[PDB]
Formats: sequence, C-alpha cells, structure tokens
Amino acid sequence: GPLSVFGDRSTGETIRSQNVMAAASIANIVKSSLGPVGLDKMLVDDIGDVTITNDGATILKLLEVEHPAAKVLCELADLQDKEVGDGTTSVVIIAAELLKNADELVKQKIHPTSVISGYRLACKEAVRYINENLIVNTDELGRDCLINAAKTSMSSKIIGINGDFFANMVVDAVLAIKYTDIRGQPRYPVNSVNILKAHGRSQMESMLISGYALNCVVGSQGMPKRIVNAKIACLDFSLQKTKMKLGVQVVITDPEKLDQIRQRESDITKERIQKILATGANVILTTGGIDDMCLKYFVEAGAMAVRRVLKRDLKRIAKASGATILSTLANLEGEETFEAAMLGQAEEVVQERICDDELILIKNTKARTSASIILRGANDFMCDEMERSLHDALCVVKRVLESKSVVPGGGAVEAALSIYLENYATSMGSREQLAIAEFARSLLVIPNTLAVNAAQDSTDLVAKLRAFHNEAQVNPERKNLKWIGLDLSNGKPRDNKQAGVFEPTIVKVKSLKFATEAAITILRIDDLIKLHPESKD
Amino acid sequence: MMPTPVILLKEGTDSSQGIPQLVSNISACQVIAEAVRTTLGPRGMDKLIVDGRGKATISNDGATILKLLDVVHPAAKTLVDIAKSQDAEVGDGTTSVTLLAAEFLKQVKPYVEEGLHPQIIIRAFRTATQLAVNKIKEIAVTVKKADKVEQRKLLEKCAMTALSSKLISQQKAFFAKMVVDAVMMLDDLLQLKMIGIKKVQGGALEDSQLVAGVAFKKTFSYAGFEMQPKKYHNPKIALLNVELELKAEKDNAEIRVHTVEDYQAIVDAEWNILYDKLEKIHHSGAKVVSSKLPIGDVATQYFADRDMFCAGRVPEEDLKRTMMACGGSIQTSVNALSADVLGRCQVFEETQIGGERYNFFTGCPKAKTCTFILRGGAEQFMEETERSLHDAIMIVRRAIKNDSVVAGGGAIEMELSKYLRDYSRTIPGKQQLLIGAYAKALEIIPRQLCDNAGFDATNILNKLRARHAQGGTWYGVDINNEDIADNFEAFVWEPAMVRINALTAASEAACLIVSVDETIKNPRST
Amino acid sequence: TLAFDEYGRPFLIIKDQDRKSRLMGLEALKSHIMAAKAVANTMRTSLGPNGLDKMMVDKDGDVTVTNDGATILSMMDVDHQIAKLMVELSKSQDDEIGDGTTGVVVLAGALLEEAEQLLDRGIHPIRIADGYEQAARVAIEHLDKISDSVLVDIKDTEPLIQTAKTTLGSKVVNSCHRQMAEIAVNAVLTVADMERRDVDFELIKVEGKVGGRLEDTKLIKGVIVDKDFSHPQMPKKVEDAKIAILTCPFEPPKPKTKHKLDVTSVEDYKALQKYEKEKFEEMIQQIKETGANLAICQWGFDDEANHLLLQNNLPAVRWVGGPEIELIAIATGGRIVPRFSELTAEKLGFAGLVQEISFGTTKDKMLVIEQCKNSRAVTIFIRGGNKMIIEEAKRSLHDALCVIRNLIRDNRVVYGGGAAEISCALAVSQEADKCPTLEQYAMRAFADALEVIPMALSENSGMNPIQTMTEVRARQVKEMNPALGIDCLHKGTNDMKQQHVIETLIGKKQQISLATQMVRMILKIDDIRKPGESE
Ligand SMILES: Nc1ncnc2c1ncn2[C@@H]1O[C@H](COP(=O)(O)OP(=O)(O)O)[C@@H](O)[C@H]1O
Ligand SMILES: Nc1ncnc2c1ncn2[C@@H]1O[C@H](COP(=O)(O)OP(=O)(O)O)[C@@H](O)[C@H]1O
Ligand SMILES: Nc1ncnc2c1ncn2[C@@H]1O[C@H](COP(=O)(O)OP(=O)(O)O)[C@@H](O)[C@H]1O
Ligand SMILES: [Mg+2]
Repeated sequence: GPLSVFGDRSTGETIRSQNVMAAASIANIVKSSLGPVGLDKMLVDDIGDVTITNDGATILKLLEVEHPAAKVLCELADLQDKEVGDGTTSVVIIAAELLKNADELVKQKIHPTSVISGYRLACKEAVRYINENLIVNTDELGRDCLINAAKTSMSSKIIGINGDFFANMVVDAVLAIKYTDIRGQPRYPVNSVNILKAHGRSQMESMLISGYALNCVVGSQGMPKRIVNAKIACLDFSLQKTKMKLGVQVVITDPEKLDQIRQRESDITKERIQKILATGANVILTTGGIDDMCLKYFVEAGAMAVRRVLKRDLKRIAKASGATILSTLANLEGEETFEAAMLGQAEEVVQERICDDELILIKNTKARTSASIILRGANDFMCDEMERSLHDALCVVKRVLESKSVVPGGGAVEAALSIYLENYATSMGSREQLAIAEFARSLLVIPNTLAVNAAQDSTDLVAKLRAFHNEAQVNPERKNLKWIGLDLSNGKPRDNKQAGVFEPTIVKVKSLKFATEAAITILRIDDLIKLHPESKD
Repeated sequence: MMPTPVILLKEGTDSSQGIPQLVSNISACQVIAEAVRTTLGPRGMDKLIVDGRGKATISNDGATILKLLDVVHPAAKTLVDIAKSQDAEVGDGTTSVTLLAAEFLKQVKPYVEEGLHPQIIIRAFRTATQLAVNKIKEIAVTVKKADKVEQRKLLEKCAMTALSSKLISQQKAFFAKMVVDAVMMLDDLLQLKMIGIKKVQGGALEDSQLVAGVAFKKTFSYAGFEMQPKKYHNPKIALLNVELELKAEKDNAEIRVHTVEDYQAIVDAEWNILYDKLEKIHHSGAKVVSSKLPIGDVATQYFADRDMFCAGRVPEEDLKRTMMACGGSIQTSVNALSADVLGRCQVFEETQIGGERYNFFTGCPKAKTCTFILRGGAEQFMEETERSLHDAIMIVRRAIKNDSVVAGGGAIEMELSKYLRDYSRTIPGKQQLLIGAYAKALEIIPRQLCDNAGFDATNILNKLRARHAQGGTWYGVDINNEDIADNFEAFVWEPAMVRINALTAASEAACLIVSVDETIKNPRST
Repeated sequence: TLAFDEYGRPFLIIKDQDRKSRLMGLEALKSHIMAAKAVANTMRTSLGPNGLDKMMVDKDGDVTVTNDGATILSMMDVDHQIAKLMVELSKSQDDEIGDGTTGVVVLAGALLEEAEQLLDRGIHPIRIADGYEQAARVAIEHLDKISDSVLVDIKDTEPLIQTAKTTLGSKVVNSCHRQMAEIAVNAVLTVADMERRDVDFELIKVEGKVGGRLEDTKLIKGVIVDKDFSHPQMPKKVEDAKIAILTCPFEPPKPKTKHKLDVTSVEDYKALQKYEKEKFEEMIQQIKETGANLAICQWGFDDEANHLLLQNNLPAVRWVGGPEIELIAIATGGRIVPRFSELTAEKLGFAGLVQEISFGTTKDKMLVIEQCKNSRAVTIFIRGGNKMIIEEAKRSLHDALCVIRNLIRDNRVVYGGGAAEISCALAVSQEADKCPTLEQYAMRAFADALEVIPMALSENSGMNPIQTMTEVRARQVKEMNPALGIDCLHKGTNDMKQQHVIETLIGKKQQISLATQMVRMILKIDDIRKPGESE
C-alpha cells in the first residue's frame, strides 16, 4: 500500500512549517547580538571551555544543529567570512525572515515558484538601486571614510570605545601592507597581519608593531636577545646532525675508518652553519629544528637563531624584509654558496617582555614596512573576542580600499529598499507582486532589531525612519534624506552622512544575494524523507 | 549552571519570561486551530478522534473535536473554552470562534516580537470589537410582518445554513423543515429537554421522521407482552409512579402472626393490596399504563385479560415528554385517578422500526412537545446526525426571540473589514497597525470557504474587497460556482447574534493570551 | 520543530503527543480505501449461490462456519475504525431488512474503489459524495419500474416460496431447498397481523437439537419446551389436553415480606400440620374442578405435591422459562393464572397431541404439540448432523423469515441474480449525459461500481466477469430490458423471470441507500487521531 521505506516520511505543510521554525530557532539566537546595542553570548562546551563571542560566524560554527534547514543558515554564516568578513549576523536574520514571510504566502495557496521568481525580481532590483544611490567614493572623505567605517564594525563588539584608538590602528595596518599586482590592482592582503594575544594591561596598551611580531622564543639562553642592524636569514631545513636516508647505509669493513664517519656527521653539519654565518647574518629563522650541537655556533659568534617557526610566518617575514626562502643548496652545481646578496634586512630584532612569555619583534623590516598588532586584554576570554573583532575590522577597510564605495549603515539601506520595492511591485506586478511586497517587509527586520536591543520605541522609531525615506523618493526637491538612519543612544532618526556611520557596499550587496539564494533552497522542501541512522547494522 | 542555591525557588518549577513566552502562546494556538481549520464551509471535511479505550467519535463540530484532543497547554485551553461557550450560548459558533481567535494572535505575532507592550493591543482589540458588534446590529435585516408564512420561511433558511457543513448533502430541504416544525410545537420556554432525539440503527436519512407525540424504546418487559394488542383508536394514558409488583415492601415491616387462620389472611391481603391498585387503573378508560417503576408478572397478566396495555421501567426523561404530549399528569398515588389526570391520543401502536420495537404516540392536537426519530447506518453516523440536529435546533431556537438575521458565508466578515480599514485611516498613532490588522484577520472566514476546495482564494478576495467597496454589503463566496455571489439573494442566512457572540468570545480570548507574561507550572502531578 | 519551540522551551500541546498518530496529507483518504477494499474483497467470494463459506473462530475457541455478512463482520477482532463502520453497515442491513448483508459491503467497497481513481484526477471528496447522492437517486426511481406480487396468504403462496428460495439458495440449506422454503412461508403467515402489516418474531421460536438430519426439520404449530415431569411414572402422551397454565409454585403460600410466625403451644404446632395438609389438597382439587388434565408451572414443585398429581391423573411440568409459557397461552388459547383460586374453565388452554420425544440416547425429551386450534405462535425444530449445520440453519432460516416480513411491509419485488444492478447501472449512465456539467465523472463511477455485484456472481460461478457482463448489458439496450441476470448452472436461458429469482424491492432499495451514506461518512474525513500503543 504505502511506501515501504524504513525511515520516516512527512509531506504537506508539516515540513513547510518546520523549516521556518528551524530558521527562526537560529535567528532568535543571533537577534540579541546585532548593532551597537548588541550583547555578547557565552559558548560553554562539554569539556569546560568557555567562548565569549558575538560574531554570527563563531557562534553558529560551534553550535550543534540537527535539522537540514538549520545547516543551510549555519553554512551561510561561514561563507560571509571568506567573501566579505563582517556581514555575518545580518545575513542570518534576513534569510530567516525571507522564509517567514514566504511561509505566509504559501499558506494563502500561492505557488512557491512565483515567490522564488518574485524574490529574484526584488533581489536584482535591490542591487540596482544601491549602486545608483551611493553618496561618494574615497576621494572626497579621504581618511575620514576609513576611520568611520572601522568604528561601525567595532560598535557591536568589545572594542567599541568612544575614542579612535582601535580605529587608527586598523587603518594604519591596512595602509602599510599595500601590495600591488598586475594590471593596476592595489591588493590589501589582511591575512598577513599577525594578530597576537597576551593577558596583560588594558585595551589602551595594544601595541602597533610596525614590522612583524614573531611568536617564538630564542631557545638557548646564551644568545644576544637584541640585535641592532640585523640581517635576517630565512631558511627551511632542520639544523640537526647529518642523518643518512633509507637508501644509504654505513657498512664498514675496516675498524680504522669507523671514527672518521662518526665525525663526518657533524663536520658536514657545521660546514653549512659556518657559510651562512660568515656573510654577516645575525638572525636565523628555521621552520625545521636546530639541535643542541648547532646552538653553540650562534652563542660563540654572537648570532640569534630562532627554531621551529611557522611556515605561514616565514613567508610574511621574507616578503617584508627582502629575504629569500632557501630550502637547500643551489646555484648551478655549487658546493656551498648560499647567495649571500639575498639576505634579509631589519632595523632591530628585540625580544621584549610580554607578561611572562617571550616574543620576538622585527622593526620596520627595511624593505616593505609591514605591520603586526599585539592585543592586550584582561583574560583569555577577552583576547579571543578582541582577535575576532579585530579580524572583522580588518575586512571592512579592505573592501573599502579595494571597492571605493560605501553605503550608510544603521538601517539606512533597508529603509530605502523597503519603499522603492513597494513602488517597484506596483508597476510590473501581476501575480508576483506579493513576493516583492514581502521582500520589503523582510528587509525591515534589520532596523527593527536595532530598536529591540536598544529597548527603544519599536513601531514608532522605524515608522519615523521610513517617513524620511518616503519623502526622499516621491518629493524630488533635493531633500537628501537617503542617509537617514537610527541613533540608538538617543532614539531618534539621524543623518548617517555627518554622524560617520559608514558600511561597505558589498557588506549589503553580498548579504542580499546570499540570503535570497539561501531562501530559495529552503522554500523547496515540500516533501522530506528522513532515513533511520545506520550505525550498528 | 547559574542557579545553585542551598534552598531552591519553590520546588523544581520552570517558568518562561517575556517575549519568548508570548510567541510560545501564539504558536500554540496555531496548532490547535488546525483541528477546526478543515471543518469550515460546506466543502469542509470531518475528523475522527479515537481515545485510549478505542471509542471512535467522528464529527466536525468545534465543541466536539476540541474536547477530545486532551490539550494540556495553558494558553491553548482558552480556545477550547470559547468553543464550549459558543455551543452554550449560540450552538453553531464553534469552528469559527476558535479559528478567528487564532488569527487575532497571528496578525499581531510579528508585532509582539518587536516591542509593542500588550496594553496597546488590548485597548485596540476592545475598540475594534465594539465597533464590529455595532455595525452588525445596524445592518441586520428584520421584518415587521411576523406570525405569517414569511416568518416560517425565515426560520427555514437559517436552519439550512446551520445544517450546512454537516453530514447532510441533499437532505437539507427534508431535515430543516422538521427543525422549524419542532420548535413551533413547543411552548414559550424553548426548553431542549422537551424534544426527544432517539437513534434507531438501520435505515437511510430519508426514513427519519418527526413524531408529533412521543416514543420510547420498549424496555425490558415480562411474560404477557406478546398479548395486549397495539390497536387503539382513542386510548387514555395512565402515567404512574408506583410499583405494580407483589413484592412491594417498605423494608421495615415485620408481620408477626400467632395462628394459622390469621397467617392465610396476610397472604390474601398482599394480593388484595396489589389487586386494589389495578382496580383503580381499571374502570376509568385508561387502556395504556405507563410507570417508571417496574411491573411484575401479576399486573402484566391482569391487563392482558382485561385487554389493557402497560409499559414499565419507563425513563423519567420520557415520562416528562409523555406528560406534555397527551396533556395529563403523572399520579404517584392511584387513589386520585380521574378524567382530569389521564391522557388522550388517537394512534398508539408498537411498530418494528429498525428491528427493535417502539411504542409511539400520535394524533394529539394539544402537543407541547415532539420526538425526532433518527435512522442511520452506524452508531457514529447517528451521533453525528444528532450533533448536527442540535446545531440546527439551537439556531432556530434563538431566531424566534431575535429575528434579526445577517448574510451567511464570508459576507459579513468581509464588510466588517471594510468598515474597520476606513476607521483605521482616520485615527493617528500605533492603532493603524492594530485596527487594520484586526480587519485583515477577519478575512479568513472567506478564505476557509475557498481553501477547502481550491477556488483560487487569492483572486477571490480581490473581488470581495472590490464588491463591498462599490455596491452591496452582502456579497460572499458561492460554493457551487467559483465566483462571488450575493448571499442575501441566495438565501444563505444566519442570525445576527451568531456573529456577535463569535466576535465577542474571540476578542476576549485573544486579549487573555496577550495579557499573560509568565507561566509557572508546579511539578507535583499525582 | 515538534516537542520544542524556537526559543528553546518545550512545546507540549496535548498529553502524550509523542505516542500519537496524526495523518492529514493526501494518504489519509488512501488509507480508508485500502482498509475498506480488503473487507470487500473478503466478502466478494461469499456472494451468490456459489459463494463459499467462512470459518470463524471465537476467543473461547468455539468455531462457527458462517455465510451471512452480518455474523462474519461482527465476530472479527478488527481494530480499525474505517473497517468498524463496515461492521455496523452489515449490522444495519440485518436489523432493517436482513437479506443483503453480504452485498451491502461489496457495494460500499466498490464505491470507494471507483472513487480512488476519481481522487487522483483532482475531484474533491465531498464533490464525489454529492455526485453519489444524485446518482443513487436515479437507482431508487429506476428500481420501482417493474414490481408486482399476487400474494393473498390463502392459496397463492407460489410467489412466497420462490422469494424465500432466493434467500436460501446461497446458504447450506440447498439440500432442503424446497422443504425448508415452505417452512419459513407458513411460519410467518400464521403469526403475522395482516390488518397492521406487522410481524412479531417473538412468536416464532427457533429451537435446535443435534441428531437426525436436515430433512427432519418440521414446522411444529405450537411450542417446544424441555419437559420436566417430576414423577417418572407420569403418562408421556395426552390425547386431549385441557392445559391449566399457572404461575404459582406448588407449596404453601409464602409472603413477600418478613413474617417470623410464632408458635406457642402444641395446639399451634398441630395446626401447622393440618394447614399444609389441607393446602396441598386445595391446590390439587381446584385444578380438577376446572376439568384440567395438564398443568404448566413456572416455579418448582414440592415432593408432597408430586404424588398428588399421580393420584388425580394430572401430568405437570416444572421450571419453565419466562417467555416460554407466554408462547403456550397463545398457541393453546389459554390464560396465565397468577394464583390457584382464580382458576376456571375459561382460562384453560386447548391442545391435541401433547407428548415428549426422546432423541436417541440423550435425556432432553422436548415437547411436541401436533394439534392446535387457531394458534398465533409456531415453533421451528431444526435438526442436523452437528452443531455447525444447526447454528448456520438458525441464521439461514432467519434470513428466510425476514424476506417474508418485508413482503408484508411492501408487496413490491424485483429480480435478483445481478439483473437489477445492470438495469440500474444503465439508468445512471443515461442521466449522466443530462447533464454532464460537473458530476459526470461521479455518476459514471457509480454505474461502474453497481456492476461489481453482478460481475462478482460471474467470478464465483467459474465464468469470466467482463465477458458475461458485456453480453447481458448489451441485450437490455437493444430491446426493452427484461429480468436478465446470471446463475451458477445457468438453468438454460438467462431470464430471471423464468428461473424464479425474486428479491424484495425494499431489500435492494436499502442496499443502495445505506452503502451511499456510509461512503459519504468515510469520504468526508481528512484526519485520523488514533493513539499509539495500548499502554
Ligand atoms: N553607530 C551606529 N548607529 C546605528 N547602527 C549601527 C551603528 N554601528 C553599527 N550599526 C549597525 O549594527 C549592525 C551590525 O551588524 P553585524 O552584526 O556587524 O553584521 P555581521 O554579522 O555581518 O558582521 C550593522 O548592520 C549596522 O547597521
Ligand atoms: N450555502 C453556503 N454558501 C457559502 N457558504 C456557506 C453556505 N452554507 C454555510 N456556509 C459557511 O460555512 C460556515 C460554517 O460555519 P460553522 O462551522 O457552522 O460555524 P460554527 O462552528 O460556529 O457553527 C459558515 O461560516 C458559512 O459562512
Ligand atoms: N438462482 C440465482 N441466480 C442468480 N443469482 C442468484 C440466484 N440466487 C441468488 N442469487 C444472487 O446471490 C446474491 C446473494 O446475496 P446475499 O449474500 O444473500 O445478500 P445478503 O448478504 O444481504 O443476504 C443475491 O444478490 C442474488 O442476486
Ligand atoms: Mg441470501
């Protein structure tokens, strides 16, 4: 008679109501961590680890989910870090409210393919309207655009101070790693900034190290820990005793030739260490291993040798100091040449005190003048929060300098799109106009969440918010009310042009493209079959 | 991990707080509204609920379905009590009260998640309800030519729509004619105990009938009932409350005798006590005897020899209907029997309807009661037919004392959305998002008339909002044709107090769900 | 999600909702058809004269072989609420008419099978149910076309015997197909009131005793009770019985209340002996003064009263049941007397050969009443080879007693053997085109389901269903439609008027009416709220 599957089958409006409650179970979590009045959470594990964070990606990655519609919204937050980097609480609330308003349409016996086709006409028109209603590029504002866009990202986190201490350190970090490319591409690789953590003084003592901050120790306590006018030798091979390979064995037939082979394992080893040290090299960085026999040659000659450094850290030092990453001997059948003209340069390599640990600093690197940020917090829970908040702040200034276009934040984009799409649904709307009209109400949840978390008036402040944006579209008298946002500290609509509340363009363009595409896949689960777990057979 | 005291809070109780509590109450009312959602409209199906004992009850009434779900949710019990009060006040407002009260919470469900302290929602719900119950009274039509054939036609149209959405398809013209004729035979009290609805298994719905008199089920008799033939052209009924047995003992009598000459005189006196009571029933014309107390083998054979009929162990609910049918009086003592206490009928026979025997009375013109015998093919079929009969009786019971009727279907629920949206555009403040949300919540009654049979319900609401804003105010949803139609001209009528008590009970239930902010449950459940 | 909210709170609506079962879907209507078709496919093989019986085993281990559709569905342990409505459907046909209890379940399963293909085309289930009411109305009006009977209950019993042979032809009484058919005709006409057209089945006592054969079943005009002569030397044959029916035990009169009679002297104790000695001589003389030679008593006898019966030549039975003596006073024309002092010659019953008959080696000795005088109560004595053939014959002959009762209620007949179902299927197909607006597909599904009952007779008779039905249905359109059906041995031609296959009009009128209304209550249901496990 029925289906003889050994799992479970649920059809109809059961799964159509379960996917909305699965998406609302995720959105109601992250609704309390949006905007400058948002608050952080606690993520406690079974082993006892506590993670205090408010970013939309760190919470949903550590949180376990079971529903298939819940894994779509959790993987939607992971894509926002790679594509944009701060846009990762706002996408989850929009994509869940896109399913909440579309559930009210399919309960009115409206076909979901008209809602899918109605959402594509509203998503492509939202990108078209936001690209024709921008204020200015990065020429008029200058450095004031980079600082004000950085403070908007920090307002939802622990580094949202009233001053410009953390804002100036981010702009000075991205501007110091300007790496040009072919065909006129000024790239800004923000992954080259080594963000370090140390439980020390307050947040106002966060050092901006112009150069690189290596997270390693010297090793042997007989080397000079401060070298002025240093020459960095970046190399990746273990400075240990000469061990033969698997194909080579030592089969001796004469007992007199025994001790000459035993001394040869250290003579070939020390032959490399004398030709890399006679060329003026004082700092040697190694990703392999330097044993206790080879540490004597640096104490005797007065050189610094750092062992077991990361491979991702050696590439950031050799590119910034002009050093060449050498793995072995080379240069056309040469015995030991080392190409001594390709040594790195540094002004000062100094191991400072980082509150009961050792940290090596390189000052200005003499070739590229890179930057590294050492964070200072109260405990380890604040340092993990300060690292995530700084990494999201580095991604904001990266997209502004690459794509010179900013949009007003604080719900100013979602207020203008809530009224333009209602007029867009009336012109060319015959049967898909109800999906475009619900696309505007789903976008209004971003200024609605700012009024809930601020404990302000909800149905009056957003009603006063769209009152200025309606007059900016139907009354062409140059009212300039396209930048009207929210003042959550006062509870009144303010102008985000003069207040300095700036967000990048692709933090809302890619947010509206990812949330609309995720809402289509969850809208097509009218039939769902769940099989039994095959564990013990 | 937070609460670890030495002395706990109360015992172990959990309590939600704030905005997650209120959405938990609104979404709970949406689940219990699905059990009355598919039972609306003439194209609405019924539901079958089986309990733990295995008893099946198939019905579509809101007062029958919601009482068998065994709902233990605190907020969802509010929608069950308004379905019970609608059956107690009106009788046919049941599925519409539960579903409309759930829409009052779902239309404010995006509003309660974003601010909007609920004292503004309670004030807006009470304001829109008082304007809704006043526009019904100002538009409900009435007549000034009653006590004629036109008033009986008004009672028949309200009973056909009350018999709609039931298990009756083509028997609307047959059953609803009997419902109007049932309440017109009653007195000026309209008591529901003055009409017997008895279910006889076997026969179609066309085999049912409305007896002008009464009829009982012919309960357990004794030897002598195959005699006493059932042909009476003008009998008299003796309603009694006495025992006609030889063993009538007062349970405290000790008859101490001394000799054998007086011992036989006691046994002869015990037969003379019973035979003197039978001589009082005799010599008075009372050929039919009815008593709620049992009759032994002695008085059964005495009436068979004197060509008299009797019936013992009659239920007390049937003797009260028998007293108002024949116009007599129940006499406990047989010494005061006369012509003023006996009944009078014309046709009294014992038929064989459905296999079981039934002693029916007919022919009495001064009949203040009636009996509607139901014939069906199943026990659950006749229980639904009895439940559908009570909804048509309680509609026509209230229609006599208040003949103000309105249009059926979604005609009133759509035009109340017109008068409330026009009122919401004339007041400032936050009430434009609440009075207008109250008007959009009333549009689900024409939605469930269409969603149960397709009908393209999105396009049919654009025709309803355009017709009510242009011309008449009684345009609703046609069931046979997939179009809008004037329900007042199509004789789809319902009394005005059906929708007045529906809007009043749904608003007071919706104001109670939004007013509770904490729910504390004690774990002691024994 | 279920049992949890989006805010983390537990979401409990009803009690024990985890162990519940709820189906709305599109398979809730599909589960009702597949549960009802398996009941109709079971009862399809037991239809017609070639219908094979079914063996039913009770919970106590008792085995009853039944063929009638009322007792088959009633003795099942089916815990399915859709199939439980098919049990009450066959019970409602037995309580009202009592002949088509098998055919009303195959017809209801045929209407649901044709509605399954109509459900996949997008038709609403109430629209199919509203289309079946407009289609069954044509079958009622077309069934009243050819209907006539000439029964006068004097000498024209030939339409009454041939009507009962159609009911008894499908049972296991075909060996007594002519003998037992005449028993059920004469048993109804002697007890029926023709002035009121009312038949009382309490006057027809159906008794059974193992032994003999099926041909030894006789219609005893009178009563058959278990004779309990307290004296073993009582005469076992009374030629002319003046029956004295009484309801008082042969004892000194005991009151109904507490007495505690006091004895003081020895003159009072000697008065106790003379009181009882004269009481047993008074209760015996008051019967002999009326001229009676037979006594019936409901209660027991005393040992002192037993020998006084033999001295006065007065046979008497002991410990007769409640409704058993009620049948004696009607069969003999006597009156049931409460006391002994109210005995007279007018309250005596008249009977002829009053005797007891021993059956083989048993000690039952039932009463046989041969001669009577205008009795209104008969007793059928069913004999057989085992208790399986007797309890079935009690159920088979009860269906034969009901079809004679339906002829007194309505003297209109039809012709069975599938002849009325093919003729009614042509009436719905002719009115399906007048007009084919909305319910065209619902009426053609009714006519295709009415042809399942005659094609089930062709399947049980070893023929082909679609080959035989196409030949019979085409012959009713080319000419005026006769009583044209089928049979097992086929009796030569297929004319039901010549083969004397006669069924009642109101029997088939309630087969279409009850199966349509039961289909409407199982099509107008879109949810099931059954629980899970028992505990
Ligand atoms: N000063 C401010 N005034 C008003 N709104 C602000 C201000 N600063 C930040 N916001 C709002 O807070 C929101 C924070 O979003 P966020 O959680 O950072 O997104 P993501 O998770 O993608 O990084 C932004 O959408 C922005 O509109
Ligand atoms: N002939 C008809 N045409 C259109 N709609 C109808 C017709 N008959 C009844 N209805 C609708 O069916 C609905 C039945 O409601 P009902 O379940 O009886 O309410 P309650 O449960 O309060 O008695 C009514 O609201 C009415 O509008
Ligand atoms: N001699 C015959 N020729 C053809 N058909 C017959 C003959 N005798 C009986 N039948 C058919 O056998 C069927 C038996 O139905 P039955 O099972 O007795 O119905 P129910 O269960 O209601 O008593 C009848 O419908 C009748 O048409
Ligand atoms: Mg039969």
